[PDB]
Amino acid sequence: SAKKLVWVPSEKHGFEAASIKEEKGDEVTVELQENGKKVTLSKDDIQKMNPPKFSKVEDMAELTCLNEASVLHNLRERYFSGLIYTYSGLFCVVVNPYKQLPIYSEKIIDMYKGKKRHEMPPHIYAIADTAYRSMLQDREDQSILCTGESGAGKTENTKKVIQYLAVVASSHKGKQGPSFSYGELEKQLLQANPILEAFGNAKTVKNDNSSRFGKFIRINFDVTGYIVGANIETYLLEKSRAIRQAKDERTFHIFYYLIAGASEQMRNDLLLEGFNNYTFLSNGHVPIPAQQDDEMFQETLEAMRIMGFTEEEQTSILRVVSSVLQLGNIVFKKERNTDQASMPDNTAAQKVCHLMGINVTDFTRSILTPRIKVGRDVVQKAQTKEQADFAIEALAKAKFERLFRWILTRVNKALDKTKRQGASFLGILDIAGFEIFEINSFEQLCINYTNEKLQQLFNHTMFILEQEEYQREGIEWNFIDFGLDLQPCIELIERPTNPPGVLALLDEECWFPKATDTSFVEKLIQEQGNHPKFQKSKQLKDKTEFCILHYAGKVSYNASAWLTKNMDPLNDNVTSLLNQSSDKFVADLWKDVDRIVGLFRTVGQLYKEQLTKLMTTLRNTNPNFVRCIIPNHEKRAGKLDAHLVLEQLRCNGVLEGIRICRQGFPNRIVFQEFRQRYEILAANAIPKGFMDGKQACILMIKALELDPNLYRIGQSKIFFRTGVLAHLEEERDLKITDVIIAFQAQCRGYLARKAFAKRQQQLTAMKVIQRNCAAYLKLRNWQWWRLFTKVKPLLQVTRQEEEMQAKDEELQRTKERQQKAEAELKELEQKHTQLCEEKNLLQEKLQAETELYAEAEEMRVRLAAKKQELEEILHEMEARIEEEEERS
Amino acid sequence: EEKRRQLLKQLHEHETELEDERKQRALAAAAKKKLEVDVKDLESQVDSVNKAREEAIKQLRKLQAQM
Amino acid sequence: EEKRRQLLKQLHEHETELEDERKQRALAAAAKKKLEVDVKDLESQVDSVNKAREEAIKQLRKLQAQM
Amino acid sequence: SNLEKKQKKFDQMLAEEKNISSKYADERDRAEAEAREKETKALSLARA
Ligand SMILES: Nc1ncnc2c1ncn2[C@@H]1O[C@H](COP(=O)(O)OP(=O)(O)O)[C@@H](O)[C@H]1O
Ligand SMILES: [Mg+2]
Repeated sequence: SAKKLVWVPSEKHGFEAASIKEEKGDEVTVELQENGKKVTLSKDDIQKMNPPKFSKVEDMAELTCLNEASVLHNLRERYFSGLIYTYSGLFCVVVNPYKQLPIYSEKIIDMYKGKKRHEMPPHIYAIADTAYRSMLQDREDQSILCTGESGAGKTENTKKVIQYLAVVASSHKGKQGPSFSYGELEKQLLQANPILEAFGNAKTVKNDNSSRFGKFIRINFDVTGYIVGANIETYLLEKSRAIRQAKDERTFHIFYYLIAGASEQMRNDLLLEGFNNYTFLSNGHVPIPAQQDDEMFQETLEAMRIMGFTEEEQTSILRVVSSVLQLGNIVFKKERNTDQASMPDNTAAQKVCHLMGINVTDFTRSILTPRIKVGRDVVQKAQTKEQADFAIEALAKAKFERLFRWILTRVNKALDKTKRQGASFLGILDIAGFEIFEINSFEQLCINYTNEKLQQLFNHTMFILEQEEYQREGIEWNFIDFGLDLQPCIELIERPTNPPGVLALLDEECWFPKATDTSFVEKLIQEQGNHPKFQKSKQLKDKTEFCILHYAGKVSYNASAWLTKNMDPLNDNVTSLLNQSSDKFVADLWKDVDRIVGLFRTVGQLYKEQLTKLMTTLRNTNPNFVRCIIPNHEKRAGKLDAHLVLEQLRCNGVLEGIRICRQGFPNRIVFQEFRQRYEILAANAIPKGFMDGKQACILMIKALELDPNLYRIGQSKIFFRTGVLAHLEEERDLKITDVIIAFQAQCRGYLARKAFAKRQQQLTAMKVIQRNCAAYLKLRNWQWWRLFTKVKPLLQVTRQEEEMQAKDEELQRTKERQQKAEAELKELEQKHTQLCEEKNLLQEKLQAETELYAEAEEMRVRLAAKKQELEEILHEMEARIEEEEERS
Repeated sequence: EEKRRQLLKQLHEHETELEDERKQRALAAAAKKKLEVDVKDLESQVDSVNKAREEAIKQLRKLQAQM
Repeated sequence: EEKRRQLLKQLHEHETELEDERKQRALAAAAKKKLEVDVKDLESQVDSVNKAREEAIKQLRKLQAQM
Repeated sequence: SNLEKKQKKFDQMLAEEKNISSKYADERDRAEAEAREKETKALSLARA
């Protein structure tokens, strides 16, 4: 082969093939093979070519030489071929095709299930099956993790994984194709996705089906290895956008589906109109490709019916979602003589309060000029046009959060029929991707933050955990660090210790009533100033702009009104009215009012609480990564931007990860397990007498004549290089297969004999049945049978003694049940009176402690007042003594 | 088998509920030990502060007697 | 019936064993709260002692300046 | 290493394959003799 052939950088293709002519100092003269153009590069710039045999090769671990340009070229050729999957040692990378392909069937599912990776081409089914088999064998918990940016395709991987699980994990009822009748819980699970997508996804510049929320599914197994339950967790969503729509972006799909899909009957029931009739709908109607809004409206409702919804609990959702849509039409105009808001379009408010089943008069005045309780007093709040707007928008957010919470609880309660027992579980994580547009507020930052924090978690588990394990076992190994680290950026945002990060400063300046978002950004600039990952305003200090560094590039942020996001202010009067709504559904949604704020908990701290919990689950479980790659930002099939895939691959750290995978020892097993699993291969060499099993392992490894570079012997674990144990296992099983077939023939023989013997009993039974039926069938047309049928009931069977005996027998049983019921009643009565007395005592004691608390707290306040008084008098005395001392 | 399922479910639920209580015991014991260390530290602070106070009073009285 | 007897015995024994653990939780929580009160009391002692010390130093410096 | 282990294995396996081949030749000739015996039996039965 021509050793002068090399990959040279390209503005269009990232890298492209070229040929070296000559070299000079630190440089090489080369000619591009596409056009014959001469150019000079540094000896550090160019990369070694992928040989013909390695073109489109499978696992990156198998490459003759690790080159970014070779990987890029293999990826591009595979994307042109349409084989989207490629392995990277322990994990897999994929790329969004933007077009449907027949890579999925029951035949493929059955082909993959239970087979080893080495015997098969790449597929997500293989990853799902491997996680399932390892979960079953090791009896530990496992997880599947899809990662990539907003357009990168995660939802298609997730859709395939839960579908695979919903067939492979199913228990058999004893009762072939994709129309197969799955179990009740699998049937709910497969409908949960389209349900949640409708309510939770929207169109963005990045993705037409962009999830506004993060989610985690898990499925629970029994000791046999079959599914017995499931759970669907869902995290905080980008709820702000829904009534503040940027150009060509859409609200939640359900809104468009309702407005388009509703019948005239439904439209009148809900008091709805067509598009562009709503103040909350900026840009008006916005289109979306491939969807059919009416048909989608039908199928989502039908999905809810399959999820066991009544017609009332469907229409009630339609009523509340109509209410948030309509309430935007409550338009305000300010009275210049008083600066208070007024409502010329009171018709809108009347429609809204009707749909909510509350009083129009109170609803109108609680928005325009509310009376709010502030400590001891209940006082008339002065209320501007802007404050009224803010109040109704906040009410819309509250209604939306309550309805989404109801949906998520309702879908989980469908699954919650199952029992609390389980052996282990398999998780599926699906967080919304890296995302950016013309505005960057807090609502995007939390998602972008968790995306990068997940990559930092990967850095630990992939790189650091290995060195720790090798050091623990004390094996012959040498440390290396390629410097993948995000920690300073995490520390800039979070506050585990001082100095205070972004979240802590935002909460602190939010709590102080004199402070504002300008105060927040000023404090951030002053306290974080020259931090390696922080950057001050782009001269636009008046805009309160600031910036932070991320592996996905530096991002500039806009701090406007972040304080209202942390504070979550809401109107107490309308909350009280809605809590006591005429509609039972709305009253249930608004039953809890303890998060009312007329000015509690910080959104950052709330987010941290759920984050640490899920991350602890990710630390306990064994994850399986499946990385997805964005081909282009124009949402186009076939087209691929080299620089996008290059930089995504780079920041994912795959070139570094694959190196340590091949360089180190990925397989590892305890010595006793290694011996007990493979002893058959050295049973004549291994001594029968009791000793350290590692000696027996050494003897076996010597008998196999393995190269000492392929393994390392620790004190407990023996480490091995990729796949050797699985091939030894195959060989060992093949050694056993011959006798297994002989035994299988015997067992199948026994089964056949049993079946045949049963068939003989069935045959003899059938023969006597046939004799009887034929005999009757021949004769039943004879006339005398009618007379026999008239006469027999007058003569035959005395009956009454048998009846009496039966009644007496059942009477004894009923008397026994009575005795037991009366005993149970007495037991419950004894416990009832005890609990009643304990309740009485606790109530009395509680009232006493409440009185004592009141007495203590009032005197505490009094003493604080006297302390302040004495301190003020002392200040006056210090001033006096100074005046005396100056005079003396 | 149904009796087994029921009794095993009961056993599982009752076990996990009280295992959470055992975790609360572990947390309570950790907090107890932490507060015990805090008590010892604060006692050392009181020792030093009181000694410093008494020394300050001694010096005050000495200087007052010298004036 | 034997399965019932065994599972019921196991449930009873495990329940009483973990109820003893719950009593240990109650004791641990009581001790925790007691030590928490002790920490607050000692913190108040440190407050008063430190304030008294600083006042003594102020008076010392004042008198030293007057002499 | 794998190639060396295979080289050793091929030498052993060829010798054993010769043994197996010989065993099949013996069983072939035994089955042929059985065929002749049962053919004689069939002729005797036909004559009878
Ligand atoms: N494996 C796949 N097969 C077919 N189309 C795919 C596949 N993966 C992604 N796509 C295409 O990509 C589009 C967007 O991908 P999506 O799953 O929405 O990405 P993300 O969840 O990262 O936003 C889909 O509408 C679909 O056309
Ligand atoms: Mg998605």
